[PDB]
Amino acid sequence: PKEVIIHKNLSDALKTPNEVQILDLSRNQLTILPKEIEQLVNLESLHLRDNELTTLPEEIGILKNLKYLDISRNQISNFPKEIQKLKNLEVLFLNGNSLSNLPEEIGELEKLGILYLNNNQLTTLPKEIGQLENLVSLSLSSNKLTSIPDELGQLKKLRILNLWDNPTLTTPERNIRKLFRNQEITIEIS
Ligand SMILES: [Cl-]
Ligand SMILES: [Zn+2]
Ligand SMILES: [Zn+2]
Ligand SMILES: [Zn+2]
Ligand SMILES: [Zn+2]
Ligand SMILES: [Zn+2]
Ligand SMILES: [Zn+2]
Repeated sequence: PKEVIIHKNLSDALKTPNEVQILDLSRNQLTILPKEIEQLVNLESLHLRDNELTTLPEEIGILKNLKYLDISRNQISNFPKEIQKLKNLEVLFLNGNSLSNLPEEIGELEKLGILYLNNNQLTTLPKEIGQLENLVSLSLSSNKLTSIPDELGQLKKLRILNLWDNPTLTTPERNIRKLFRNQEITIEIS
């Protein structure tokens, strides 16, 4: 049973916490996500787009059923290690944030299939990015990339790698393509 009338208010969601499948707090001028989010144990989708967040509380790791997390258009610069507990996460929108580095824990999102990192200030990816075995689409457009780790070549299900608008990346196109020599993939390099 899917939720079609989604929840848009945290206080109301907390009145019947086991009931809530989708919570949308986008454009709520949040500077912090309240710790009480951990009460929504059955949450599957959390939208926090266009807030003023700089991180997530460590309580996020209690949301083990989460499949979709939209934190786009915030000022996110770091994550708690507890993000590694989001083992059911399939889609992560991190576009439009303040990321200059991704933590090693990003590589622990075992079921992640789609990762959007457009419009951040990343200079590289951690070696642990190669642990995302189910990743199909990785978008890194408009970042500050200077290198791509060889471990990216471990992503055998990757079908789209988008590197548009990274003029700082001096890495030759042939070297990038060589990481995925045999594999079915389209690589977008400006
Ligand atoms: Cl949203
Ligand atoms: Zn309700
Ligand atoms: Zn959203
Ligand atoms: Zn922690
Ligand atoms: Zn699924
Ligand atoms: Zn095909
Ligand atoms: Zn193209």
